Amino acid sequence: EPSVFVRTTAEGVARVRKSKGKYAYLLESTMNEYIEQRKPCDTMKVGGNLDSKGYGIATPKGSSLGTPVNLAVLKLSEQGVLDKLKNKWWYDKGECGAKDSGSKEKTSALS
Amino acid sequence: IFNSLWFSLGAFMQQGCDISPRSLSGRIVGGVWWFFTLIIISSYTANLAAFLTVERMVSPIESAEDLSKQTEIAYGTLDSGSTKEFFRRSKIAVFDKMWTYMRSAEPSVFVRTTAEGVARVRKSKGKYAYLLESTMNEYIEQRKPCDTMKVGGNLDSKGYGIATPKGSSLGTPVNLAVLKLSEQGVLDKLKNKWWYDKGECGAKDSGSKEKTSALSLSNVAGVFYILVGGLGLAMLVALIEFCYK
Amino acid sequence: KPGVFSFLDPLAYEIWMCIVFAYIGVSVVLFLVSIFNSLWFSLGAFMQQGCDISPRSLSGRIVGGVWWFFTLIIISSYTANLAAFLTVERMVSPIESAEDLSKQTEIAYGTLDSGSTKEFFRRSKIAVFDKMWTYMRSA
Amino acid sequence: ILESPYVMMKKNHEMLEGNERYEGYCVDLAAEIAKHCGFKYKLTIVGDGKYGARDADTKIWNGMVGELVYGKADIAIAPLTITLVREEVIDFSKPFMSLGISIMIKKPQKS
Amino acid sequence: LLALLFATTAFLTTYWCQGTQRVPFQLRRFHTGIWYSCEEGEKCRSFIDLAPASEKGVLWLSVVSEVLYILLLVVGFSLMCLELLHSSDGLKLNAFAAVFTVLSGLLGMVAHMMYTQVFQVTVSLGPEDWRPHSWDYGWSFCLAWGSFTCCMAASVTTLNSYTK
Ligand SMILES: O=c1[nH]c2cc(C(F)(F)F)c(N3CCOCC3)cc2n(CP(=O)(O)O)c1=O
Ligand SMILES: O=c1[nH]c2cc(C(F)(F)F)c(N3CCOCC3)cc2n(CP(=O)(O)O)c1=O
Repeated sequence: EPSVFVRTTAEGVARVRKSKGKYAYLLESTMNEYIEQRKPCDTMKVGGNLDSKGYGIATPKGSSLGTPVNLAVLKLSEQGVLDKLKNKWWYDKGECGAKDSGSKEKTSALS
Repeated sequence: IFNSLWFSLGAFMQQGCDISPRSLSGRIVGGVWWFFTLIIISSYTANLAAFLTVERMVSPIESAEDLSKQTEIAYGTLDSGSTKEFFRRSKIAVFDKMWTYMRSAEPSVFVRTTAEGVARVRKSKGKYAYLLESTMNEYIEQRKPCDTMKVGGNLDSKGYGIATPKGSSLGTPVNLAVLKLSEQGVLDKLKNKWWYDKGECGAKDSGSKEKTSALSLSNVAGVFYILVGGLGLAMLVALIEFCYK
Repeated sequence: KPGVFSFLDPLAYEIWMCIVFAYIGVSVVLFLVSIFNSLWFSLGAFMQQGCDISPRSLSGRIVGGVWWFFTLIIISSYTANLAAFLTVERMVSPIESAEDLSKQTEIAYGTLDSGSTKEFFRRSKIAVFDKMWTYMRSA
Repeated sequence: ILESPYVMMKKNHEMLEGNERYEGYCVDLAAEIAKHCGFKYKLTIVGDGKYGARDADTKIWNGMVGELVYGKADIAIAPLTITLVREEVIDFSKPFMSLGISIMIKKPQKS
Repeated sequence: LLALLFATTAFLTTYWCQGTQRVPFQLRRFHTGIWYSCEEGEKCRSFIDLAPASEKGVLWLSVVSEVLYILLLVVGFSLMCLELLHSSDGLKLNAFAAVFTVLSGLLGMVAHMMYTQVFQVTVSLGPEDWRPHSWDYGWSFCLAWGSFTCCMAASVTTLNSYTK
């Protein structure tokens, strides 16, 4: 009290930014990977993920299309075709760099 | 200009000066630099008190990019397997840079068994890293001495699955079984069991056990060099005064 | 509580030897200006009490300040270490609940090898009691 | 396959018999499938200790794959990486365990 | 003289520390010297220049600093025996003779401090199978500490003759 449950995800992004760190927010890991790369880049993902969830390509039940798709996805994941596009649409399309997280300077002595 | 230089060193921290230009601007502004330099040692002791107390061990690296960009800490995989095959196959350049390193790694960082790769990290005192599967890394980190640890996110998504032969009707109720048990956290309760409850450590129970003590001799001993280096200065300024004699 | 040895706690025993065995090195260096007169002025340069005899600006003045520069770091480290003791010492809070025994693993805790008490943690489905029974089965 | 903490023998495995000589993550998981699907199970250990690889010349799957492809075993409740070359020979279920290559380093205690 | 006698007694240290591995394995007794590790079944080995790879590089400079400590103690007598050559400019040599004896122990204390820095780091290794619940230093190494003040008490009286 008051309700930490927010109406939209974009409201939950800014409410972390508005409450100056004293409001955290829980959302899905891959979307958290994307919003962390978009400017102002003042939000970040911490810790490992709470549970294993998986997005999958969906065909209707009994359709013969799904098994070549099942051979397709397990091939493209094996070749890193997903990972190259994951580098694209999260980091290369991101408004901040991958090594901008590498400039968060650490425990250094006496500012 | 050389007489009162020592009295600026006599105004450096302590040792109240004998020559005092009593009350003019050299007395006041000579106190101003004196006022300034006492702040510097005051913040020194406060920050030094914080470092001796909290004792957080900063992990050196996070990612495989960090192991690629440096060459100080070695890193290896098993001498055979899909993991060695993965870097041999991965056409991402960061993984290819590591595989450029591991092919040129002399002596061979590839170890024969996983248990050899565990102790070789422990034997080389941190300067040999090792790459293995995440869930097995979750288990060995919980087993005593618990001196190894997993750092960074996992390099790729891999999944162990329950396997039935092709065309068997058993697999679809198993497909309904696993997606039910994962939804209820039945796997996660057993994952808590066979990794943490069967683990020889609690990683935060061992994280709740870190309380250290008195300063070693090791911080002082590097400061002996500026002592003895000043002791070599004691004769050289004296021996030229014998040439002034 | 101890005594005389508590005075010696933050600074280690070999360092008590080396703080004096480096202090005696200052002695004839103060007499290299030309040995018992200026020994007190090395003790007068030990922490405080600015010295009356000053070999104004030669190497005995500068290097006499160098040992003086060095020894002011120490006592600061002595003050920093002794505060690091007491801050740890006051933060040791005694156990006042079973939640405290569950959240730590330093002090072991047991029940009888048979009985309803061992059965209770085996039966209690409150997770704090189950965490203790997770510990006692793995004890 | 006998793997910690997935399938391990009991410390009194000579004292015990049947499937109760075993313990581990996949052992309790094999009970949970028998809870869901309702069947008696027989925990068996593969002889060669392989996860199942196909020969280059004779093209023979060994290991646990060779016990499923060549009809020897009925089901493999075991840690097995879902690969494309193993997808075409046997029906995998959905992945119960998202995982990957991780970086095992020594924890630091250095000074 | 007395500074020189207990300096080489550190060179002839046959027990640097006790060694206790009385673990209920069984009861064990070690007596490691400054270089040569004896033990007690009655047996004595070397066990010099142990691991790893930069503590050995300390031990390169450590032995050199052991040599330079003993050589400068010889310089003190050789000029004071030139004093007895003139007792049977003079003040120039005896003032120079006290320089090298003072510069002996300043090198030598660091040589005694690097080998304690050797000893403290290697016990933090827990030496390969000989980690003691001792660490009782010396006993002649404590007597080697008195060699430094006997280099200092030798110097305060020969600069006292230098003033006149
Ligand atoms: O399909 C595969 N499934 C595997 C499953 C496991 C385990 F998790 F134990 F079940 C392991 N191990 C990791 C722990 O130490 C023992 C061996 C290796 C596997 N490998 C070998 P890779 O070729 O080096 O990846 C496969 O190929
Ligand atoms: O009804 C029961 N009443 C009990 C009463 C007592 C006593 F306190 F002595 F009265 C004790 N003890 C606790 C102190 O040590 C001596 C034995 C045990 C009891 N038990 C056994 P539980 O199964 O361990 O609870 C019962 O069952």
